[PDB]
Amino acid sequence: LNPESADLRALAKHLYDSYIKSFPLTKAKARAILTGKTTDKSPFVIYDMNSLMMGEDKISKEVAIRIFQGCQFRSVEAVQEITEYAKSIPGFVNLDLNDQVTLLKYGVHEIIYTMLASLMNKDGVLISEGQGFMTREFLKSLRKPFGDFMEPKFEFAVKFNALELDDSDLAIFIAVIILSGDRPGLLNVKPIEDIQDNLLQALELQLKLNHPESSQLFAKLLQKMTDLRQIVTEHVQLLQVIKKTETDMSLHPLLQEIYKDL
Ligand SMILES: CC(C)(c1cc(Br)c(O)c(Br)c1)c1cc(Br)c(OS(=O)(=O)O)c(Br)c1
Repeated sequence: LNPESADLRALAKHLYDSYIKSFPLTKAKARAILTGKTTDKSPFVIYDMNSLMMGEDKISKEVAIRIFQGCQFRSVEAVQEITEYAKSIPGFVNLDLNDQVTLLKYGVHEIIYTMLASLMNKDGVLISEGQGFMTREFLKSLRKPFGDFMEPKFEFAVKFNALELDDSDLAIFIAVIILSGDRPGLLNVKPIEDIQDNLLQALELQLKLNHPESSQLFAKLLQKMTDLRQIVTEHVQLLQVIKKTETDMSLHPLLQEIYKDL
């Protein structure tokens, strides 16, 4: 209702727009699939080995390793999407190239897991663009090293999902994440911090208007960044372990570039 906020709202609408355009599977779609809505169709459920083998009919000499390779390839694609989304954050392409690379390097994983929560409930996670649903227990039942990779994400998702954020909230939130001045090796932090200040102002107003009855959701939302960091650290530690165990296992280069010095 005033010039300043009017501009923030425009920023919010801009980001939501690019968000829809960049990410095929939104939380709205995911939620309609997971809760039995007639706007979307129900997923084939993978809860053990037979259903796994059956799912390939409906949707590396070891299922645990090919499930892992599946997630890594889906991550590579995710990076591509986030990158596409980042270019649309006003000011981002105008930054030093080196810093754009740096912002993406430390930003993608925190964003992947933020958005992964949209495809999860306490029982499992959507796969193959919402055509599949792989249960938590089946993932946990995977052999030593791989049985542990998905659990920390489920823990995060259940608490994050309690915030009850929709896509328009998330659009701004993942932009705040990308534009973090504290990232290691940033040449010029000042222009980055000015953009973030703007996003944070937009997120704050968005949360007020969207969740008026929700006290300190802004503060609560920002505190989730601690859990995100911890997820990423554990993940790369787990990967360090995999590389010694499976020397025949290959990590995508784009992913390996992102992992080193993390
Ligand atoms: C949710 C899951 C299992 C998934 C989702 C869709 Br959709 C699929 O099509 C498939 Br196959 C698998 C997944 C797991 C991880 Br671990 C991951 O990134 S990672 O954590 O950086 O490796 C990402 Br991205 C996605």
